[PDB]
Amino acid sequence: KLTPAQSKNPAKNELYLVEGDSAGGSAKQGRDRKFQAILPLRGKVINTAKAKMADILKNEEINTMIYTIGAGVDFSIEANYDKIIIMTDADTDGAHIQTLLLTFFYRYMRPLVEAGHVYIALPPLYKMSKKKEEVAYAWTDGELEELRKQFGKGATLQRYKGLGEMNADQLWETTMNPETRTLIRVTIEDLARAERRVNVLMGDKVEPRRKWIEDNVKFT
Amino acid sequence: KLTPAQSKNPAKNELYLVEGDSAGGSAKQGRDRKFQAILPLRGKVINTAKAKMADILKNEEINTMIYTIGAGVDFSIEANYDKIIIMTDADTDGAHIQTLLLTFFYRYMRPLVEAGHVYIALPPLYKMSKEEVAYAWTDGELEELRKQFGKGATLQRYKGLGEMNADQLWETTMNPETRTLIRVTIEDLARAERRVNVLMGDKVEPRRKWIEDNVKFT
Amino acid sequence: NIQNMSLEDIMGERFGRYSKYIIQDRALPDIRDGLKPVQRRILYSMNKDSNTFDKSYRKSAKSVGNIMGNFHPHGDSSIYDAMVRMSQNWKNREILVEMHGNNGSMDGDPPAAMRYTEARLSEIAGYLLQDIEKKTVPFAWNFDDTEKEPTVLPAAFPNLLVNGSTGISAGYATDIPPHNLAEVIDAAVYMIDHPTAKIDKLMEFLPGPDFPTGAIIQGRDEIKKAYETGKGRVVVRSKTEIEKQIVITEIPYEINKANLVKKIDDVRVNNKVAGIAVRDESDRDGLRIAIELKKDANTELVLNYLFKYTDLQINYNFNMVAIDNFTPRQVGIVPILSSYIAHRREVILARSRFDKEKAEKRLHIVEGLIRVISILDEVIALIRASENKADAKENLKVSYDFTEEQAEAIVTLQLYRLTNTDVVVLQEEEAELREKIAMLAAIIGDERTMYNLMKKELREVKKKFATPRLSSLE
Amino acid sequence: NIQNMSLEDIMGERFGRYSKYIIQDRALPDIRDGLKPVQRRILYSMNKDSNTFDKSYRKSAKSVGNIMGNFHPHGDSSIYDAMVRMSQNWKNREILVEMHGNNGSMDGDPPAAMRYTEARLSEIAGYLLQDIEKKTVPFAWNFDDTEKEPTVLPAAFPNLLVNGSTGISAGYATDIPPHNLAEVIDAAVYMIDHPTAKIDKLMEFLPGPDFPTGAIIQGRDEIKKAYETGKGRVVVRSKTEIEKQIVITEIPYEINKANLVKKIDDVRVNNKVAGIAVRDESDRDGLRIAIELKKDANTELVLNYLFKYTDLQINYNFNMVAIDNFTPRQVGIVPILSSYIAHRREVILARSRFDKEKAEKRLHIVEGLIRVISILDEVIALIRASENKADAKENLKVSYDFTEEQAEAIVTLQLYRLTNTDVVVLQEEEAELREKIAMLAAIIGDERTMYNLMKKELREVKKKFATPRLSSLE
DNA sequence: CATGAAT
DNA sequence: AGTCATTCATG
DNA sequence: CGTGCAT
DNA sequence: GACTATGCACG
Ligand SMILES: [Mg+2]
Ligand SMILES: [Mg+2]
Repeated sequence: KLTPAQSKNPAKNELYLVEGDSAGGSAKQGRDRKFQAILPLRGKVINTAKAKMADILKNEEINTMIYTIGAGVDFSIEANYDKIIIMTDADTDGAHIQTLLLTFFYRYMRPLVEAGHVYIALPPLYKMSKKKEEVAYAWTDGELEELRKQFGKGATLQRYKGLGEMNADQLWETTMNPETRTLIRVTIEDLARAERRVNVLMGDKVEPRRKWIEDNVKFT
Repeated sequence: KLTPAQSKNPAKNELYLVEGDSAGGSAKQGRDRKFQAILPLRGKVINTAKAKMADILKNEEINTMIYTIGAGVDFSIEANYDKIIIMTDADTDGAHIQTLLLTFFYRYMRPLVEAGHVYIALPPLYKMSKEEVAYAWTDGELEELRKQFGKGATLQRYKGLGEMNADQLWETTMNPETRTLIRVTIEDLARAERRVNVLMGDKVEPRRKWIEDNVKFT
Repeated sequence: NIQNMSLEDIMGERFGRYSKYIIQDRALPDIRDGLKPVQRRILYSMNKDSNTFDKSYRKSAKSVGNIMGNFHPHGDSSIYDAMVRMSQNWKNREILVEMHGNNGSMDGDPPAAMRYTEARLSEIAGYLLQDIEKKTVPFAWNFDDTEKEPTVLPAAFPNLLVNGSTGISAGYATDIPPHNLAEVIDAAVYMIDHPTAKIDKLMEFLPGPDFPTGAIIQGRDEIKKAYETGKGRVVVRSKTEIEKQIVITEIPYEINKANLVKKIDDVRVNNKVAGIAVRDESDRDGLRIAIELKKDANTELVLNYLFKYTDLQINYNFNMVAIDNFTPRQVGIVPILSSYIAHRREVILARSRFDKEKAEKRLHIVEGLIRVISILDEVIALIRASENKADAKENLKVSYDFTEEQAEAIVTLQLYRLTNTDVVVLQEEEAELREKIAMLAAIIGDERTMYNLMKKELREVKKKFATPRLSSLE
Repeated sequence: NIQNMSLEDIMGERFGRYSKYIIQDRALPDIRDGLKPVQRRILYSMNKDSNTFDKSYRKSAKSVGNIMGNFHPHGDSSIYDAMVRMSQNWKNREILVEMHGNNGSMDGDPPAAMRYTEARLSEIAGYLLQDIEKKTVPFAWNFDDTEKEPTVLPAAFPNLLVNGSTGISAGYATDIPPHNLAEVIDAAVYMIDHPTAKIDKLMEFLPGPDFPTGAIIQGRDEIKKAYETGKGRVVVRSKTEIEKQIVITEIPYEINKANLVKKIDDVRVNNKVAGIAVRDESDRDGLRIAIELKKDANTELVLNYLFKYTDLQINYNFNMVAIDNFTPRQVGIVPILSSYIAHRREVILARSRFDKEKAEKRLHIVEGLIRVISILDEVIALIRASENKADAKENLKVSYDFTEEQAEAIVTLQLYRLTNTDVVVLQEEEAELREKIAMLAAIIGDERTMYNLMKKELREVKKKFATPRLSSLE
């Protein structure tokens, strides 16, 4: 079950894909219900590049997506939103889900991705604060150090270990309101490269993935 | 799903009804698997005297009971155990479940109850230690235990059965040699009916009065 | 071994135990601090762990664990769910817990899992706890005998009426509508002076419920019935405006905005009434439900229908039942107010008694140092000529007949304390103490001096926390 | 505002982040203390909250809440489940947590919900933490910057080999069989002396795994392969006796007694083999599975079949992968042992450095009081002639050129301390300190004196915690 | 199909 | 007082 | 049906 | 990362 926007207008209406019900609340609350829909997933999504067809289409979370979006898996297009936005918790488990959601779109809904309709939303991880209040936001470790230097002594630091942990006004002001938000727009600039890459990381083979890690993961 | 005894011998084999899976573990572990079976329920049981027939027989927990016991709801008898033993956590929520389980047996499986096959098992609530170790079953017992142990004693409260160990559950409340059981019999029928229907009934108005008049809120 | 028991008797005990525990210990609020146990234990625990409005928030789950571990032997969900209710402004008039993150809403969306959220006690909550630490209130042991737990809170304000409460036990249920902190305290103070107060006059002060969700309340007559008897039925109507379209900006307490909206549109689709033509446009900071109409603006008929056929207008029922004297009473305003007052009396007296002892102790000690500052030379000389700390003490007691505590105090004095030899300063505190003691001794045995202090503190609390009415009366 | 990114690059970063975090921070054990993060955080937290073997147990859920709140930003279940594993004797050789109540079993029954159980740290666990408080180890901030958390533990014993570990991450998985604490430490000490040690000799000490579940291990050849390379396959056979009937009293590590039994009886019913004729009679204190046979006692064929066709005999696989230098290595015994040793070296040196500073400080202070006891009269006289505590201090520094800390120490001295004017006693401690400092300074810059101390402590740990072998070698 | 940390 | 989906590597 | 503490 | 069943009073 989804929380849809008032107007049904596939020209300017966004679908916000979220990591769970708890985050879903935060989303539904801080949000412009005129053209913003919200669809919860139950945690980590099926690796669509490691399972078969039946296993996939049989899984609730993928199926619900397919339905609420329209087009279908073949695909076809214009339904149903001119933005499908992946908004996951700010940590690393969020980054995994992004990885999984993208491969699903890339594998099946390809035209969607090639079109330029898949977005990644970039919500804060850390908020640091020092009637007079000074407040900054960080998105990863490095940013934190610089923020800490700025605020020097006294500052309290808060870490949103999950989206349901920040308030409505916050989620809006930072990461949903188009005026002050910023989004990532995912495009594919080869096809061959994408296929190559996705199949290693997301693949089924391991042996190559491992190498890709050793050679490229900088464990400093 | 149940944890049954090795031998299938309706002459000396006991069925231990328990409040949940966590307690179920403790039971299964400390136990003589020769003639002791263990059957978990999912918490508070349906008030069989407040719901209809379909509502009842449709509820998993009652149905599982009926099956593993044999006889059936009519009833008939000798299946399947010469003891059905209600073993609930030691606190008051346990006492509620006892109340509920008894009405179910009383209402449907009546012959069972009239026969003298329904038991209540009386597992400890408090254990006090100074090694010198005593057990209490309710508040009052605690005060006397505290006086005995005087200074130094630590007191532990089993807020649920899965909180005591195997050896303990056995030595205290399951091993027939050193255990003690309550044997539930009905000594009127009319009185039982009268009482059950007020407490467990559907009417409230009488229940309330029964409380005011008899519940000593000291 | 086997004990043979009947069915009647066994069913008897086993029911009586539970029915009782449920009534006192679970469902029903104390008439004194208007709290259920879980509430109280949350409040006490959080506060003891100094998790307070003025300091940073703290991971709800840590809070929950501690409550469970120390005070409250039950489910985490039961606890945290309860903790969350206390953070809900559409539910409570004056919130006792501030939670940061998603704690549900009016649309009814479920609160974020506990591992996600963070919480602290609110400001007014501190007032519920004020004086707790000065032996103001009866304690009991926790389930383990490891630590001691309050059996009721001090209660700077009449929380029972303020935040209402509900309400399901064996044999008894409770519903108590929220009230306007300001107006309540007015009632309290008036009664403090004129105890034999009749409901009619009290009503001039407490004129009926104040729902945090605003709304319109009509039923003066039955409200009195409720305030006298304890049971009553009242009518509550959402607040309506017409735009040139029906605009809804307040709805009936304990009602579900989300479903309320569906149920209305269901009226349109079923075309159960004429001009049905329904949208919810509500955002963080304001409630707005728009019912925009068609041609035949039978609007009055449409609105009047909606009131009847949907939950835009409902009735709220009074079942005011609290625990007084360890037992269930169904009580009116007069018993609640009175019993609260009498509580505050015990609190104030007990507090002062504790304060007085403390005063008298330091006073005896100060009286002591003042003597010493005159003999300092010979005193130190003695201490040096002494063998052990203990011997040191025993020698002063023998020679200068100082007391026991006086001795420890002189002896444990650090050294730089000698840097301050000045009977003037000590004498200043000595005055201070003597004046406090004499003030206190008054309150203790001065019954009206006691009641006045009550009235003051109460007024001070009204000034701090008072807020305009949200609900209107017709 | 919009940033435009490709699919390749985005997928790149996002994977790299996760793959990394999983490897270091979640799944794989540190090669130094052989712990995964959750383990470490549980241990540290419990211990900091002094929840220790010698004192009463504590409501698991309280423990879990604190871990979550302070150190570990994740699910309670993930945490508690992990905590529970650490309480499982059939899983770990040397348990690091003692849990009272139901924590599962060999039959595989699920552990009691956390609200039910109680837990403390075991005795040997303290040894993992020993010296933690004397700056022996690198700390980091917790996720909130509110409190500091160890990045590895001190590690009195080589936990990695002892309790093994597994083992699933991105790109890497790990399986490390438990080992005999005694035998391991032997290996360690030998290497400490002969670093250039070859596996063959080390094997004389650590001759292969020791499963807590007992059992028979056959595969000398492949065990070496494992100890050298890091990967190997070994055979493990349940331990059998014939009664006049087949009796089973030990089964293969990581195997499920319950299902194991069903799978056997399934053999009988399917009559997949001849004399199949199967009962489990196991109680609190002993494992017993009885396979009682029919007529044609083809027992040897039946047993030999059971080994092949069921999990009475399985193989255990070695995939020894730990985190060294912040990175995944697949390592043999030599790297593990060595890296552990080198760790203990840093620990010992860091410890001593901390101990030395502390010694030197009090020493400087004692040196100080010794001087004062000679000038006591004039010193006190000064203090009295002083205005403020601070002025008091500043005057001694000016006049008797005492130092800063020396001053605070003299000044804050309580009074009964003057009861003990005796340069002999202070001189006694002064000797004590000087001797400790000089001892320490040795270890710090004496490399062999350092290694010897390692060897001693290690031997002391072996003596305390050593236990007979449970698993046998064929 | 577990296994053991996670969403 | 319980339960279910999903990732990840390996046999 | 839902409400708030509980199993 | 979520879900389901029960008691209890009352309209
Ligand atoms: Mg997350
Ligand atoms: Mg219970």
